[PDB]
Amino acid sequence: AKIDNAVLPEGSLVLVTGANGFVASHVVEQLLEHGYKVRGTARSASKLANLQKRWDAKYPGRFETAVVEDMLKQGAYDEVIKGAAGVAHIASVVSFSNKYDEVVTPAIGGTLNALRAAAATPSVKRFVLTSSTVSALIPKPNVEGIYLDEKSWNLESIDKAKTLPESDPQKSLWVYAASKTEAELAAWKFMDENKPHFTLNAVLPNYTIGTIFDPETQSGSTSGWMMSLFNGEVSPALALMPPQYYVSAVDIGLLHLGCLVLPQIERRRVYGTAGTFDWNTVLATFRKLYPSKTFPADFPDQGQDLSKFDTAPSLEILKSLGRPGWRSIEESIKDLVGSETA
Repeated sequence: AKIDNAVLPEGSLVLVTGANGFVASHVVEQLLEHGYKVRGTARSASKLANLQKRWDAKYPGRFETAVVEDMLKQGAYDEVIKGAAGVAHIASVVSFSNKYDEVVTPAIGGTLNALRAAAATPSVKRFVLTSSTVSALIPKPNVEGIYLDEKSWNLESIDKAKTLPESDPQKSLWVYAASKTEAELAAWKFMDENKPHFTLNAVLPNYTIGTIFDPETQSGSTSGWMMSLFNGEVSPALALMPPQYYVSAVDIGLLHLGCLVLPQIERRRVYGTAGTFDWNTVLATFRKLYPSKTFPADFPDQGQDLSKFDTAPSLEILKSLGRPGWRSIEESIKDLVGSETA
């Protein structure tokens, strides 16, 4: 069909863990759009009601809500993974509670739990793990000589996370970074040690910008934070986020799709890094999209991201799916906040 030589047959069922999440909902949307059936998990059926409603109207009988309230529980995926040909693990831990052992352990645990379920389920042929650019690094404004490729690991986050004082403005970020880094490493180690019968790929998005399908419960996401600024809310938590790379929610969905069905994509770490930005380029875009609206004035210069990412597999995927190149930051932000029109 739309995708020639897709490793997963048309109409195949794909299990998407944590389908009510912001990023996950776009992965789900792209899969459904491409004719694949999806069974999305959430800690409760109610957390997926609004999205279920949306998908029932748009893709009649293609999406199914599945409940998994304890992603760490042994055998938690025994029933939901049944009949799945593909798996996109996007479910995340439940906290910003600093204790390294309390944040990192569950992260690794949830990842391996889903990986073992897939290894035990013969129907599963492809597995895509939603990681993050923090598994490679924490952004470093104005620093030259940074090039991230598939062999780049945020090794410094491990120590930084367990040594930095709680007074450090970024300790919370470092703990999160360590959790993502350790989890992805554990995922690749499991592939290397158990040699399961499925292909693994990982998508590493940076700052995802796009339409918030369900604002009711998705306002804490990256786009949720951006929408907050659009509404005039300025907070230290926001300014604490440095200049880095954005990526369209649409492209992130496409990248996951590619990792799930493209034959030429195997054992890759796919960077979701379209271009750089800072809060001032974001405000500039807001002003252009809504010329009559009042917005906060520019933030003090926060520097710029001078790093570069090896997006080879990413671009390969986008081209193969017929959506070459990254969607621009202006169109991405327009997806999120719309524009002054009538």
